[PDB]
This record gives sequence, structure tokens and C-alpha cells, in this order.
Amino acid sequence: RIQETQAELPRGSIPRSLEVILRAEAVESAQAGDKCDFTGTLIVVPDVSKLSTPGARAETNSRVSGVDGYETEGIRGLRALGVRDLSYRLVFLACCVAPTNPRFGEQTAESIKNQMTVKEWEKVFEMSQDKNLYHNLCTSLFPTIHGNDEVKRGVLLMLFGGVPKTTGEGTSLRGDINVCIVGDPSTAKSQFLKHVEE
Amino acid sequence: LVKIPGIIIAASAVRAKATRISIQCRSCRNTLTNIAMRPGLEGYALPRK
Ligand SMILES: Nc1ncnc2c1ncn2[C@@H]1O[C@H](COP(=O)(O)OP(=O)(O)O)[C@@H](O)[C@H]1O
Ligand SMILES: [Mg+2]
Ligand SMILES: [Zn+2]
Repeated sequence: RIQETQAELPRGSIPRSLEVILRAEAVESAQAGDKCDFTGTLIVVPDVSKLSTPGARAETNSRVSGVDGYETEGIRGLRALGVRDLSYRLVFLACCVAPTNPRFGEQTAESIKNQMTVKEWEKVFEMSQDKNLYHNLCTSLFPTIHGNDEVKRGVLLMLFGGVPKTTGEGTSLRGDINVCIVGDPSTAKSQFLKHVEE
Repeated sequence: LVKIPGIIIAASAVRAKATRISIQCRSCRNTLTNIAMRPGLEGYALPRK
């Protein structure tokens, strides 16, 4: 089940949600939260509709009339004529799947290196080697917020995270960084959060 | 439709063939009056329900 992206909502509307169907190789190619890009064909699917208003019956074209005691009236006649309601839903049949915004042009560092192209890999390498990368990342990630350099640095470290670990007895050592911002109103806290999300 | 010549060597008595029948249900006693019988040598299969 997918729903329309926020970039396409009309005014005052609720996003339209439709079910798309993946077949064969693509069966598990979409995961929750992903901004996928389904390519395929729209289709209709017969529906067992609960509409109490009759509509669009389909029946035989052979003119047959029940004899006395077996008249084509009621459920008997409906069944004999083969009357069925033509109620449909719109469903999407996706042959291929792919993210809307590709990140690159199990998981491991070598896997990421291979997945990313030569230009992207060289850019990553050169920025990794670049000096003052800490300040560069902070500034490039928060180009509108002034001050709060400590908050910027903390959020960057949170984004990079730690190294989760598990002890011999089983107890786990959390490696994720938790950050909280407390302060006076209009101090850019929501701005930091929205930067992080976007 | 055929027109043929012959000689009648027998003639059965004149009996009563129903052209309409009224069938009544045993349980509710409701009727299905005026069921059009076919003409000639032919029978009728009563409704089962
Ligand atoms: N230190 C700051 N530097 C740049 N802009 C700021 C700063 N503090 C507040 N603002 C501006 O004030 C606006 C409202 O801030 P807001 O996100 O509501 O903070 P809070 O949620 O903590 O009240 C923001 O859109 C932001 O541009
Ligand atoms: Mg706020
Ligand atoms: Zn009866």
C-alpha cells in the first residue's frame, strides 16, 4: 500500500492511498517508508462492494423466461440469469521498482564502494581526506542557522552514530547517540529538527 | 404440416385431456392455477418446490 507524496497534495486534501502489486523478481523490492517509483500499468480489480445502491448489472443476453413454479423472479431468477454487479477498484500493477531519488549512480564498506560510481567514490574519498571536515559538514548541513555550533556538532555526531556492541553474557552496548535540545522560544530547535529530517 | 390419405381401422373412446391444471401445495395450500398444457401427446413435469 502506497500513498501520494506531499509534493503533490492539492489544497485541504488527504493523500490518496492505493495498493500496488509486485510480481516475480520485484516481489520484495519495496519496503515501508521508501520513496519508491513504481513503473507499470494501472488496472481494475473486481470488488465485492458493499454499496447498497444497485449499479451496473451484468447478465446473459439469452432471452429465457421461467416456467410456472420456476419463474425468473427473486434470487432464483437473478441466479438463473446470472446477474452480477460490476463494481471495480483501481489497483496498480508494477513490473519494476526503484527509489525516486537514487542514493548512488548485506551491506559493507566494499559493497558501498562498488555500488557507488567512480565519480561519487572519488568525491567521498576526497571529502574524507579533506581537513576541517567537521566544520565543513556542520556549516554545509546548517547554512541558515546562526550560532549554536555546539548543537550543530552534536547533531552531526548523532547522525554519524556510534558502534553498537554485544557483551559475552548477551547484554548489548547501545551505540546510537541521543540528543535533546532545550531552550527559549524561537531558538531554532525546530529548525535543527527539520534540517535533520529533510 | 402433412396431408395424407388413409382408412380408420379403429377409434378409441373419447377421454378428457387437461388443457389447464391447478396444482396446490400440500403444506401451505397455495395454488399455481392455469398452467398451460401442451397440445397433443405430451406430459407435464410438476414443479418440485
Ligand atoms: N539562532 C538563530 N539563527 C537563525 N535563525 C533563527 C535563530 N533562532 C531562531 N531563528 C528563526 O526563528 C524561527 C522560529 O524558530 P523555531 O524553529 O520556532 O524555534 P523553537 O521551535 O525553538 O521556538 C525559525 O524559522 C528560525 O529561522
Ligand atoms: Mg519549536
Ligand atoms: Zn407451499
